[PDB]
Amino acid sequence: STGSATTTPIDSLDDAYITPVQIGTPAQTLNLDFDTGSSDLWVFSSETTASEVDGQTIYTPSKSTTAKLLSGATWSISYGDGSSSSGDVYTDTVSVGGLTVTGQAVESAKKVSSSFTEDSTIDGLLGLAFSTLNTVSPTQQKTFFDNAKASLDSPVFTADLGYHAPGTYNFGFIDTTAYTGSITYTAVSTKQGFWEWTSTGYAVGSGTFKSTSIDGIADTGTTLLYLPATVVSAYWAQVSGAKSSSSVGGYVFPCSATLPSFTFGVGSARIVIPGDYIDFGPISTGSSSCFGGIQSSAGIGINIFGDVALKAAFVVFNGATTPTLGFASK
Repeated sequence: STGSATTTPIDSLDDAYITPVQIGTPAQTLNLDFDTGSSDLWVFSSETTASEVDGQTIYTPSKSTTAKLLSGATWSISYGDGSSSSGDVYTDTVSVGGLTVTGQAVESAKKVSSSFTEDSTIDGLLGLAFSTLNTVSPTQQKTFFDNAKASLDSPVFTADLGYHAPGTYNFGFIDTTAYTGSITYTAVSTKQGFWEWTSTGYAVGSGTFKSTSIDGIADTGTTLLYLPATVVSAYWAQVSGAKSSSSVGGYVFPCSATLPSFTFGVGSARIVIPGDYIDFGPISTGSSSCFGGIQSSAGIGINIFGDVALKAAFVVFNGATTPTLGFASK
C-alpha cells in the first residue's frame, strides 16, 4: 500500500504545516502537525477542557463506531518549546492520504498548554519519530508509520515541504519526479529515538564550505534551524546589523537586509537554503527588526534541522531494519 497527502503551511511564515487525517468511522477529519521529532498521535477532542479549545476541530470518539477506549492508558508529553498536553487513549481507524491503519492509538487530550489553545489551525500532532519515544503508559504505543510499515510497498515516508506553499507527505514510495539529481543517503542513530544524523559541514552564502561534523535531528515539527553557536554566528556576521537579542530570544536582523543562503552537507552532497527561507518577519507587527530562521542550539542540547532546512530538500525517512535518511535537492 501507499499514501500521499498534501501538507499546507498554517500561516504566511511557514510556522508549521498541517496535513488532513481521517480518524474514526464515519471519518472525522482533523488537521494534524506531522512531527518527525515526536512519537505521539494526539488530538483535540470532546474530552479537552472546554476553556482550552479555541477554534480547533475536535475528535469525538463516542461518534466513531470503530473507537475503543484503551483501558487504563494515559499519556503526557512536553515538547522542546515548553508546550505540553496529556489525556487518555482510544484505538481507532486512522487514514492519511488513502493509507489506512486499524487499531491506531489516538491520544485524546484532556489538557493542552496555552500555545496549543492559541493556535486554532492545529488540531493535534502525528508523531513520526521512533516508537520508543511514545509516552503512553503503562503500554507504550506505536506510531502511525510503525503500524503501517509492514503493509507499505517500501518501508519509507518522504517529506517535501513547501516554501510559502503546500507540499507533500508520501508513505510507502519515493516519487522520483519530486526532486532533482540524486538522493544522498546518510546514517541514522536511533539511540535517542530521533531521526538523528551527522551533517558534513556548512557554507554561508557564496563562501567556502567548512567541513565539520554536525550531529542533529531531522524534525518536521520544529520551525527553525538550530545549530551550534559558532555556525550561527558565522552566518549572521554576513548580515549587516544582525545581532543576538537576549530580550527577543535570538538573532534578529534589519528587515531591509537581503539574507545570504546557507548550505549544509549531506555526505558529499550539498543542500542550499535560499536566504529568503531564513526570514521570519518582524518581531512584532510593524517592527523593522526581523526574526532569523537560523538560531543557536546552545541550551537545547541537540542541533535541530527543522523546517527551514528540510523544506529546501526532498527528504526520505527510510524505516528499514537499519534506518537511514536521504536528502535531494528539488
